[PDB]
Amino acid sequence: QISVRGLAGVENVTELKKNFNRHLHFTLVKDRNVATPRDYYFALAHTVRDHLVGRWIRTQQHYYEKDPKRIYYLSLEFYMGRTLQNTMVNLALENACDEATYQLGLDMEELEEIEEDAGLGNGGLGRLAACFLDSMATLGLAAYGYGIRYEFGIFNQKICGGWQMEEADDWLRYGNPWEKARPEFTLPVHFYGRVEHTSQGAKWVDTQVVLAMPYDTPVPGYRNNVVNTMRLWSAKAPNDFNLGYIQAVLDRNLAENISRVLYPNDNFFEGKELRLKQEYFVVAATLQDIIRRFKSSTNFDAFPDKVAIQLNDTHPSLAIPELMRVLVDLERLDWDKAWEVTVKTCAYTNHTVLPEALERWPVHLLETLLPRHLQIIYEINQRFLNRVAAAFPGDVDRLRRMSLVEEGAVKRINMAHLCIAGSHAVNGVARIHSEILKKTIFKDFYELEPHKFQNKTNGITPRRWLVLCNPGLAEIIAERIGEEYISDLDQLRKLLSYVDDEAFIRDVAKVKQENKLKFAAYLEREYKVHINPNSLFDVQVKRIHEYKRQLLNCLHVITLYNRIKKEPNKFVVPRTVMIGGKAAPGYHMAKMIIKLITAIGDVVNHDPVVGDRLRVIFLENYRVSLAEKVIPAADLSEQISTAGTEASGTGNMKFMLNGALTIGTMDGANVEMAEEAGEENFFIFGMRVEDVDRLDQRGYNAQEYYDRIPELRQIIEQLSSGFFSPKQPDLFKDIVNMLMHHDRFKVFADYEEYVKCQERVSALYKNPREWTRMVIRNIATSGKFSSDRTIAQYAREIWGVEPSRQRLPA
Amino acid sequence: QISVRGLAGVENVTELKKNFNRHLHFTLVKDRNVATPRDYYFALAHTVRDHLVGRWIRTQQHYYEKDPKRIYYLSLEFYMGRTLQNTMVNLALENACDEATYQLGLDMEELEEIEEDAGLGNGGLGRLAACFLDSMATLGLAAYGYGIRYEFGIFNQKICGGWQMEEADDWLRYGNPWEKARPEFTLPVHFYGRVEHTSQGAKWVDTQVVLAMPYDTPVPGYRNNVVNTMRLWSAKAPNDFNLGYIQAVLDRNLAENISRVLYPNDNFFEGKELRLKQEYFVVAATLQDIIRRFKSSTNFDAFPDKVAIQLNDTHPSLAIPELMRVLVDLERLDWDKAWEVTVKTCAYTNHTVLPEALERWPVHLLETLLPRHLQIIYEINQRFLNRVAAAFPGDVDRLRRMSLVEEGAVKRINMAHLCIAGSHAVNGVARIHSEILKKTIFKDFYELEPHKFQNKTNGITPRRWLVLCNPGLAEIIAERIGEEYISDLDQLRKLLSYVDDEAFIRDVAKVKQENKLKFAAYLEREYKVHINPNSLFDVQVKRIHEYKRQLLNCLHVITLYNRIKKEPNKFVVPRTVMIGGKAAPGYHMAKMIIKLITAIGDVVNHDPVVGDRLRVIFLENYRVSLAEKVIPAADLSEQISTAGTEASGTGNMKFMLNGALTIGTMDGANVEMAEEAGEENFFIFGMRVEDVDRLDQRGYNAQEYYDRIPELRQIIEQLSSGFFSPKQPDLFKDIVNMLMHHDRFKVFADYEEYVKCQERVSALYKNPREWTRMVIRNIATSGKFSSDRTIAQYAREIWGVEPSRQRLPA
Ligand SMILES: O=c1[nH]cnc2c1ncn2[C@@H]1O[C@@H](COP(=O)(O)O)[C@@H](O)[C@H]1O
Ligand SMILES: O=c1[nH]cnc2c1ncn2[C@@H]1O[C@@H](COP(=O)(O)O)[C@@H](O)[C@H]1O
Ligand SMILES: N[C@@H]1[C@@H](O)[C@H](O)[C@@H](CO)O[C@H]1c1nc(-c2ccccc2)c[nH]1
Ligand SMILES: N[C@@H]1[C@@H](O)[C@H](O)[C@@H](CO)O[C@H]1c1nc(-c2ccccc2)c[nH]1
Ligand SMILES: *Cc1c(COP(=O)(O)O)cnc(C)c1O
Ligand SMILES: *Cc1c(COP(=O)(O)O)cnc(C)c1O
Repeated sequence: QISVRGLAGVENVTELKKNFNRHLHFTLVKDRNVATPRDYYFALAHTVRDHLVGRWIRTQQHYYEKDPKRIYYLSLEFYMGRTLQNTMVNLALENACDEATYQLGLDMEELEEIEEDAGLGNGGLGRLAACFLDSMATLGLAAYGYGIRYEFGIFNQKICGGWQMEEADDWLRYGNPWEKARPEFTLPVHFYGRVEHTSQGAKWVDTQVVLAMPYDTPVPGYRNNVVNTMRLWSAKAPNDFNLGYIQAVLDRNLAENISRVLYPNDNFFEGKELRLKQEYFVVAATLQDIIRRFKSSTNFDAFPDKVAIQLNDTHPSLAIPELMRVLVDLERLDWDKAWEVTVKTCAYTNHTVLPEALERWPVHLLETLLPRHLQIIYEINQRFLNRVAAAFPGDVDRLRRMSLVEEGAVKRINMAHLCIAGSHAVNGVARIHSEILKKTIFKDFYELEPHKFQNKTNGITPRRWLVLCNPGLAEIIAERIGEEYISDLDQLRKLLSYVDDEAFIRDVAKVKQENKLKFAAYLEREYKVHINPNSLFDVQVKRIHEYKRQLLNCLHVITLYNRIKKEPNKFVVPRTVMIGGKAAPGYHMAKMIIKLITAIGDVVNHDPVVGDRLRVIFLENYRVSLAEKVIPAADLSEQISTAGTEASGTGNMKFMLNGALTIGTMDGANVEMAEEAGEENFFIFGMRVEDVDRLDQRGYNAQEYYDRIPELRQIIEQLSSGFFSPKQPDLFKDIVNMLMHHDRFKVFADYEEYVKCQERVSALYKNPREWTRMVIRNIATSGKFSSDRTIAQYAREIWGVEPSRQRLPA
Repeated sequence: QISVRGLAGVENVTELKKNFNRHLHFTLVKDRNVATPRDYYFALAHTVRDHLVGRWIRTQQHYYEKDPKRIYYLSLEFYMGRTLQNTMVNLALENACDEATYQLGLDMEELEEIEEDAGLGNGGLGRLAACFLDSMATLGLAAYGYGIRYEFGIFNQKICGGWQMEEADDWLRYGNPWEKARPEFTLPVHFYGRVEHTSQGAKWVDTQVVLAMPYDTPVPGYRNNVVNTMRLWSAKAPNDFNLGYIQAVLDRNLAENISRVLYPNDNFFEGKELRLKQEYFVVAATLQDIIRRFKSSTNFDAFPDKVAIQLNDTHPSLAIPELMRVLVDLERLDWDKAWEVTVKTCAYTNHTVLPEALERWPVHLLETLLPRHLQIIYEINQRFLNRVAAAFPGDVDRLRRMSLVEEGAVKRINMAHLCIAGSHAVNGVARIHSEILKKTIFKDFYELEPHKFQNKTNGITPRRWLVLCNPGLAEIIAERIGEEYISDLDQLRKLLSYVDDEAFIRDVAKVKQENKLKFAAYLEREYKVHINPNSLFDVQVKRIHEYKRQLLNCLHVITLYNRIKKEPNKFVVPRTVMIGGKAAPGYHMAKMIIKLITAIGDVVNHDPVVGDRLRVIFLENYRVSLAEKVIPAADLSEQISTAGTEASGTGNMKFMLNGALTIGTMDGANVEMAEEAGEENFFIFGMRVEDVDRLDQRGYNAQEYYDRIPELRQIIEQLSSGFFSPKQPDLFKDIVNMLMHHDRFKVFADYEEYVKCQERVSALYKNPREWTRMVIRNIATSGKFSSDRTIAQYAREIWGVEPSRQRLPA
């Protein structure tokens, strides 16, 4: 149908058809008379998977032969989403598969909807890991993603009576055709035990053993025949575990629980023993695999020339002391040599400055679970502080601040300090964030070792986030500038030559309109909700958090409602306000925010005076597959975190690529997006980081805003008095109390500027030609936010390897 | 190579080779440079599986179209063993696969050794279920085996310091290529709750739900293109189960434990709640499947014309009240109509008379777990006893004896009484056993309803237990009488015409010798033990039990040792005495018997005066795959249970088919084997059932035998004084005390006759020509013991269906 989906040649189509029928019969053991759509989805998935296999085998062979430097990306989260469409796009099979299925009487788009998301992450951090794998394969890097194969990924969200309920995400129920179990490469991981000091060094003895069994998933690059590996570990008890008899067998679950469930917290640290087990499990299995592969290619001096380990936040920080353990206790290197190797091998990416998200493990947990690692951490700390003392003599407070060990009621290990000490590179994830790291929380470390500190601004893959989710936009772009932009997104700048072209303006607006109609129908079909597709689609999708300020959006929505009720016969630009996202199950305030959003909807959506001028919809079960549907449909992207709190953001970049304008604060990557597009093409409002600091110095008093802004006072009185909860008048008192007395994120302080900025948005939306011209200016300057750019920078500036766009032979 | 293994045609061989390479590449994702023997085994298994699929689909289609009466064989155990070779034999692919693999540079016999046994049974009962499935498919019956897919089958046995240690049987670790998950046919099963009585009958409410997910395994018939289904249920928690968050997800194990592990007791009842859950789980899921299939083919009068349910012992006895529950509570049939349907549908096979093996569930367990089923059981009981009272007026003791409810400290339900009441047919498993049922434990029931009581003597499949395990014997038979005997084992009678044929005598002896050499080499390779292959191979393999009298064998072995030590320079026929079998983990005396056997070996095998004249070997990890190796190698089969205790036995029949002579008591099927072969061709000894009864009436006094038999006294003094345990002189005191004071199985009472009979065995072994002629007489008369015969009798006399040897089209 469309050019960017590839060729549908007669021989290709014939072969796909016969292999589809082969898999239905032999693999699924069904005849066509009782096959369901799910059976047809599996038969297609197996057919497409067969095309990956030859390339996967050849790619891994090529790495064994050439022996390039290997990149190991360690993460507790890989938020992959669905695989079928992405695989077809990357192998140029989409049009052929569409045709093959069409000729068999099937609708491929319907089959695609049957696939479960692989939901092995919480949000941005996990999704970044997934985008990075796609870019590393596309850039020809010998890269491996290592993680945990959780049996249960991020929970499915149901809304009941306006409240979030959680259900287990049993994503493997029907099988996962993309993975290959490799039980032959199972490795042991040790826990508990004690340390014995012999004459030939330390020995970690009397341990409990859990086995780590790997499952491998192919990661195809874009049209280059490179297929890399994501290796995910699953926990298995040994066969003599606990070995009355029946109970001993049932108690194997105690070991296997390590890989059972993803911790469902976004940007928050929960210091539970099971989480610590997960972190060590992934590190210990991965490092054995790395060392095996290195030995099969005695002399560890070359280790950093052949291996890079990238730590995705501090979650895999135990890699540092584990590498030291292996090199010192098992390989018998002297400490100084081992430390040199470790530092040159490891690099640390920080993704947050919120204090509640920083990992600080109690010493007593590490002492019991990982006694040798604790000894190694203490030794690292002593040697590190000896360097600090020599550089800054007499500065005793600096020694306390920089210590890996935090004093207090409970002594804790600061994992970020460990990562900085043991890594040759430390980066933040947007320019403003990397500057904040150097000026505030890691200032001391920067003064000691300025050379370590870098920036690598985040990005998103344009394969999933343009070609896959918005083929109509990809096509109209390709008609003008060709297809090369898909792996070289900077070529979108060429679109600035079309900003005055009437045909292009029309086509851009037409694609948005089609995406809106398609999303409005999806809503009606799957959720029985009716929306006006001529309205401005105002969208805030992201995890529910105080710092992300869904509450500020709520205040604007109520302001609009109150303005309509005051002057009902005045024209206002119609809006559909859509908010979606999961709350962590234990995060009470986030759960209350969801309830407020649905409660506002219950009033606004049923007021006959409002009509179709304002609708408030809570989008249930926000996840990667839903992002792919809603983001192409959005007109306005809400990126409204308090300045200094969102390290980068990546949803922001997805919306920019897909033809939404952005209303946002100067936070995270929003700063760089505005710089690329021009501030005149962005709806910037609110306090900058410097203004937040000035307010904190004099003291934030929310009462002052309440006293001075009548529209704000009215909303608080409505919340307090039960206007949005007539049967439970005090339902929102915790929200009111927080806003008035304990608001760390200064919602009221940005309210006036936010409302005024929203009025400018509405004014521009009234002039569709100028709205669309501004959109073109945003899409055209979005090239910097390709994860291909991000990964090329990591490769050159951190890993010491050169990217390549050259194809392997087919 | 040999004719009974089929044709190796050029086109077949070419196609197997290309499909093998296809599976290695696409299914296993390996290239030949790193493939292991395990990868090659899987590639062959997938290649062979592909040939089953078309036949499986066609067979199940044919049943949907023709709508024959369906046979449902319900069992807690299916002891399947390995599948690869059996599938090749039944599809006539063995020679083609041998050739195809040979041309690829691989040895198929080595690949076959990699496959795990499917060990989902304890011994005879589970293995009978497996033989029956093979015979039902071979006889063209629309039959389904229904059971539980245990994650852990019968434990792997290790011997350490002469003691049994247990290890989990992680049989699914590398995957199971034979099964197909069918998550789309998942069904709910209810537990706990309470009963509400409305105006429209009873309702079982407030239950906990566990999901039953089926896995289907193909069951090929012998060369007839019929492939039936074994459907095994696996337990899954619903997604809202327990739905802080993390703990709720981890607690899904409480539901999923139902299918985790096989209870490892043979011929013994352990009344644990988990076992009861297992029994209901299999019944409840199975019955829904049965009813679904019946409705898709309102009027339950035709139910018994379309459905037969065979209960494999009382383990699935809850089928009776579950069927009543469904028909009365859900379909709203009146009680009397429902009961008529139930009785005509169900039939019960009893497999034991040992009191400790009979299921008697405490009422309090059923009251909590299955409250509606308990109410239905009480109603069945009241109506049943009303019939008894009308037939035998005033016989109040008979009412107490026949009640389904047993009075006492703890009230219990007698499940055997429930099965008799609710079944149209009740059978035992050998003639002597079925007579014992009518004369002793079910005498009262027989007097009320004599028409219900039948015999169906057990059998074994000649596919696995001759063709597969002893191809050399199968071939020399086939050279004389053709191949038809493999599905019509009565044709072996034709071999009586060859009993004086010198060439046949030579060939029979040569095959045995080859099997002995092959087994003697296996022992050396896998277990570092050396045996004399010219010795008489004296074999007792079966689960370790007091009633099976491994101890009587032990007394004979010590007698032989003592006779050698007394007269070392006298000739004795050399023997290798092999004993193997698993002990239930909680069965202390069985564990002590294993220790005694290894302790005897430690003395006998290292005494230089004995030399190679006597060796005692404990065969570790006895299981179906080991039976296939040792049984073809045996000269003497030990079948020495106390008369009246072994319901049938089936190992006995395996040995007869494979050219061993039998030393045995007149117990179980030994009686019928002796009758078929002639008593002159069998080594019969010991008390008959009648002699056991006479001894019980006057009182068994073991001291009398000790006082009268000096050789026996010497052995007991050796045991007591630490001759076989010098470092722990009192190690065997429990064994001595049991033999002298509390022996229910009268070991001493059969000792003298056993030893004398063993002397006759040795005398015959000295004359190889006459030994071999007696062997031919046994093999020739073994035809009655085909499970094809057994199944034809069930089909005609119980199920009301006609067997068929006609082939479906290929
Ligand atoms: O010893 C070897 N001989 C031949 N090829 C090897 C060997 N070791 C690794 N390879 C190749 O590279 C491997 C990739 O797996 P890895 O061990 O995870 O790196 C295999 O799939 C082979 O293609
Ligand atoms: O509604 C139907 N239409 C066509 N074929 C059916 C239908 N129901 C069952 N079958 C056939 O018989 C089935 C065997 O599965 P069953 O439901 O377990 O008996 C399928 O595999 C079909 O081949
Ligand atoms: N909030 C940032 C977000 O601004 C950023 O775009 C994303 C990727 O760098 O990482 C997110 C992030 N997620 C975590 C996180 C996730 C799970 C557990 C603990 C921390 C820390 N940081
Ligand atoms: N001992 C008989 C044996 O004589 C008989 O050959 C076999 C098959 O009928 O069934 C065995 C049997 N096994 C059980 C059993 C198995 C597991 C749990 C409880 C009872 C009962 N009966
Ligand atoms: C991109 C993405 C995120 C991150 O969005 P932010 O607005 O940067 O927090 C979270 N969840 C999903 C499902 C995503 O695709
Ligand atoms: C046949 C068989 C049995 C039953 O043997 P009996 O001597 O009848 O108790 C037990 N276990 C295995 C592995 C078998 O093949």
